Amino acid sequence: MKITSSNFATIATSENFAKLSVLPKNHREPIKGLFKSAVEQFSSARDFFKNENYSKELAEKFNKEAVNEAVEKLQKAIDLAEKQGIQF
Amino acid sequence: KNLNYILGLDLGIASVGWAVVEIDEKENPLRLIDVGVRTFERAEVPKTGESLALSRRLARSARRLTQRRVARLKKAKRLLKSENILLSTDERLPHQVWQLRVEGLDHKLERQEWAAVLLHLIKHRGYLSESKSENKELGALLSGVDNNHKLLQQATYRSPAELAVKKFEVEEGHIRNQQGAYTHTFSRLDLLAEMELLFSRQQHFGNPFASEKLLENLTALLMWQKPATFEDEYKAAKNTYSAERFVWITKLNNLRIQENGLERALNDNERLALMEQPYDKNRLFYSQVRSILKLSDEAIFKGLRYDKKAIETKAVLMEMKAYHQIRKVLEGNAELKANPTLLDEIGTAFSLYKTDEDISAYLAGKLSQPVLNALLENLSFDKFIQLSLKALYKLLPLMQQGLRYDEACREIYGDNHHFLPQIPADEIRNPVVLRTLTQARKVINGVVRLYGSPARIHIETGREVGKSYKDRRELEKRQEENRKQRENAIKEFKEYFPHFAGEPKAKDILKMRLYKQQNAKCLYSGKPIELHRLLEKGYVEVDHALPFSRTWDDSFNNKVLVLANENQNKGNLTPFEWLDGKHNSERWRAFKALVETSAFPYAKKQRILSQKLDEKGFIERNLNDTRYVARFLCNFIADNMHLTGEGKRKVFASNGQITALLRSRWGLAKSREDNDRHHALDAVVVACSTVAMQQKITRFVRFEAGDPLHFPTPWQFFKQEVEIRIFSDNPKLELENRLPDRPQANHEFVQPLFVSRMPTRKMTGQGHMETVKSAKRLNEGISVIKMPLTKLKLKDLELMVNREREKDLYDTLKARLEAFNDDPAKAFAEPFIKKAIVKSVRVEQIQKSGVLVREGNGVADNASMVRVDVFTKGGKYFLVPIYTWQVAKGILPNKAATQYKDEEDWEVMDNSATFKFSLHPNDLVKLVTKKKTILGYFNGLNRATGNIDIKEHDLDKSKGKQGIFEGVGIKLALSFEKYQVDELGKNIRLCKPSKRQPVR
RNA sequence: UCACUCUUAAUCACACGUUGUAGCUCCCUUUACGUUGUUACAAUAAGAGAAAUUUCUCGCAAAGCUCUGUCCCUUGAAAUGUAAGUUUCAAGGGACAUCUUU
Repeated sequence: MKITSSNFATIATSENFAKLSVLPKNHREPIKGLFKSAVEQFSSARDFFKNENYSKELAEKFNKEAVNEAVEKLQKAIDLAEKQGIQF
Repeated sequence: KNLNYILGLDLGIASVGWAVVEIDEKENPLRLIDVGVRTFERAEVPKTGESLALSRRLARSARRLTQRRVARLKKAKRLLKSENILLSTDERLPHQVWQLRVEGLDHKLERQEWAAVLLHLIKHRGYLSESKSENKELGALLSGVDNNHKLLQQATYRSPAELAVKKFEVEEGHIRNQQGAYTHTFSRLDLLAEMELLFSRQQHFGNPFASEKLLENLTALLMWQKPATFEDEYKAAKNTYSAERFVWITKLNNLRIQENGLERALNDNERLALMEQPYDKNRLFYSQVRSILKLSDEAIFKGLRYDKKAIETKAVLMEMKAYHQIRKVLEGNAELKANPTLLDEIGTAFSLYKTDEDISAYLAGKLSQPVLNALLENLSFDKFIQLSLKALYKLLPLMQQGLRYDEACREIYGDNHHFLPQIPADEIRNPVVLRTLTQARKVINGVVRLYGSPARIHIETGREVGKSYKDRRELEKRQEENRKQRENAIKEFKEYFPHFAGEPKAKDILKMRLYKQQNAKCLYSGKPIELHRLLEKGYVEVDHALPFSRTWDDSFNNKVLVLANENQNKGNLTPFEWLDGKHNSERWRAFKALVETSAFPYAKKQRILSQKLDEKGFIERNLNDTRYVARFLCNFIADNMHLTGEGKRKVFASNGQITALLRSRWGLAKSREDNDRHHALDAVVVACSTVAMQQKITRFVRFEAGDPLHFPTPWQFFKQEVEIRIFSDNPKLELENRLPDRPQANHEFVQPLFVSRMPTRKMTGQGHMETVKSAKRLNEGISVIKMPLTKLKLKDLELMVNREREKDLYDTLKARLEAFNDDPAKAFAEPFIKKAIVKSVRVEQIQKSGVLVREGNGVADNASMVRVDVFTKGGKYFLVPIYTWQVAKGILPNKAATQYKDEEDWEVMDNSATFKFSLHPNDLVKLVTKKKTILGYFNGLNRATGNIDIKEHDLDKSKGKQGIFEGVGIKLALSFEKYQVDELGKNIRLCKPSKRQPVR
């Protein structure tokens, strides 16, 4: 699979997160850690604009990295879980 | 077959006593079946009383903060390297950055110096966070930052670096903050302005590496902070019109008004007014709902805090977060008049997508460009609901008419008890109460597994359960107050009756107290009472003013000292009824004047002059524990567990006062030793509080007041049976010998009571001691740390590493402590000037057992062992310690604690040695030696002596050092074996492990 | 009298403290180590997992028994065998974790 800003909210869902339980502890922990971290970073990607200490141009710069960083993590999460054969 | 028994429990912050008492088919106990005690470590810090997870939380915060600092330093280094400022990641950049930053002003710096100051700005960036809200720590930091900001706005300090090199390092001698100081902390905005000023000045001064994009990226780094029944259709966003409307509907239909038991839902006419407040007001509070509706003072909402306005004025029902956020962003920069079907799309656009382009493409059609600007610049939506979009548009029009969730769901879509479930931790904030109830649940499950379903569960909650740390500490304070008061009262009694025969009974002290408080006169008659005649039997008695049969009140407020002359005429009425107060007779008025002129407290005065019986309420208040934990436990046990009892009070939580009364009149009041067994006592008595027993007690009180020779007991010889079954070492022998006339007490279930202690087998813990020493002296086994003068006492003085280098230092510091009587602060509170200023000088300490930390350049003391491996070598016992740092490193030690020698060469647990077993803290061991045998819980290992401490199962004062056998050596012992115990104290038997397990 | 000791802060962050290597500087021991004060940089639990010198998340708590492991117990089935008693598998109930959650 490939993740962009268009499908990130669609793939980072509770059903996919729940179906990571069958994984063994060896690989389950890093995959969930990457996936949960990606969700948290992306869910607050626009939070920068709501602070008086951040300029709009700076907030634009922060928002682009926040989405780019979070998309990268879930791509790693799917890639490693698909390596273990997940019915994503 | 399964028995018919009542289970009594006694709960306290660190213990759970339990009794199993057989009952007949009536509510009448027959004989004691079983009894036991389970202890556990109080679920809070042993001394400070903070949460046990608070240290872990602070450690997580520190680790994360350091990790973020390292990450942003890495990113700054890489960015400088890519922009060619940094030749490579590691160059020895200059160390005078502060003087370089000011030199960077009004001069140009080379590439190395410029990189150094840039990385220094990134590393030390300052505070961001109106003002003056909560804390003194904040207060100090903010005061320092504000003073520095005030100072910076002068011509002499163009930037914080100039302020540091001008104001800081001429009056204090140092740039950085020293000790607990915040006077040198700077604002993030001030340092950002400094960086912008440096870029602007260096640009004009010929610096090539001062790009606009470089400035922007460095601002980004120095300013960044991490922010804090349906079909296939996906769930809806939380910050949408439909979802917020849904939640408001649920809250509006979940409203109940309680007016002295008249708990009712809103009138349907009243609900229309509340329908749309949140659209008009951003955060309607409980003040708004009470003011708009037709309510009054004696009316409050469920979930009450508790009239007091702040409880209700500052409590929000539903916050239209999305609605008013969009309102403010659209008004500050179309109008707020919007159609729901567009608000939902806006919310979904900002919840599913966070980039400008995606949300612009998703909402290109139904949104104008200025609205796009207003929403894009200042909006952020986060979470989602657990209900699909299509479901909401149908469910909302139904619940707006006064429906419920499941009822509307059924209209749209029509289509474990035997044991106690786990404690609902969301209903219990207290970790201590949570652990107490968890252990109670474990005890109940064990008892049910051993005997079956109980007919009833009776509960005795300790006074200190369900309280904060400070509340229990003040309870301890006033407990000692009462202790000194009672011993002083005994002394005063001995003064007033010198010819007494020793220790007074409990009745006599209260007789003297009442004699004092009623001013040597009886209340009812008014006759004068003589102090010298006070102690003969029959002269006076302590009488319940309000009868006990009618009130069940054993409190001090119900006792009056009364001559036996007049109680022969009264019976069991109240003083109003007895003295004909309804007609306002001379008797009642004289008695009322007499009681009101006494030294009684007001509550006692009004309880004596009651005029009202209120039997049902008073008795129910006096007999049952009304606290939160008691009510919750009754509800939880009744609803979630199976009890074979007839009625609706299958669970009984008795008031502690009635339990004390029963324990006193049943003969076993002060039958409690200093061991942990005494808890069981209370369980037994609370297990015997069946309604038939209380009726028997009421009838006996009716006898002794106005109408069995002695106070009822559950059966004959109850006191001694309970005492033997709880405290005897071999209760069978004592029961058969000292109590021959009661063969029923000795049965198949009679076993010696063994107290079961909670296991502690966790392998995770604190890695080492926080104090970090330097590791280059371990080859001789000594600890070199910086020793502050203000902390250095006389002993630390001689253990210095400089008495061999500066005898003048040693001698002068010695006499300084002499002149202050061994007080370090008093001597060196004045700047100590060496023959330079001395604030802390390195010292030496004992260090021969340490963990290597700080990339191998530091050492620390071991914190706590998590396992002890017992081996047999050469026919003798050896003990290998296993700490947490060994577990984390995954190493399996082979060195056993040997005495007079250090771990450099201990006894090696080689192939010649045989692994016996492993021990975790608070594990049961049996040790037989040439002298005696001890069966006790393992309580640590001494690394130096190689000896162990084991805990007596009940902590008797008569055994060991206050209950623990300290310093027991096992090298030459006969047998040292590990055992196992159930939660009920049963099944003490040998356990033989097969293989030595790894640490990970 | 067979009665009694019952008149909230979180999450973001800041700044220290300590250890080590450098630049200054104070003292100072012997036939090069110490080492005061000050600045910089690295580290700031011991560490573990996964994927590429580098990236994530976890890393001192509580509770839980669904998975895994340790131990205790009950029940049944096989091979036995100097006829005593062993060895093995099956499944039921618990206690705890190096297991599972939050």
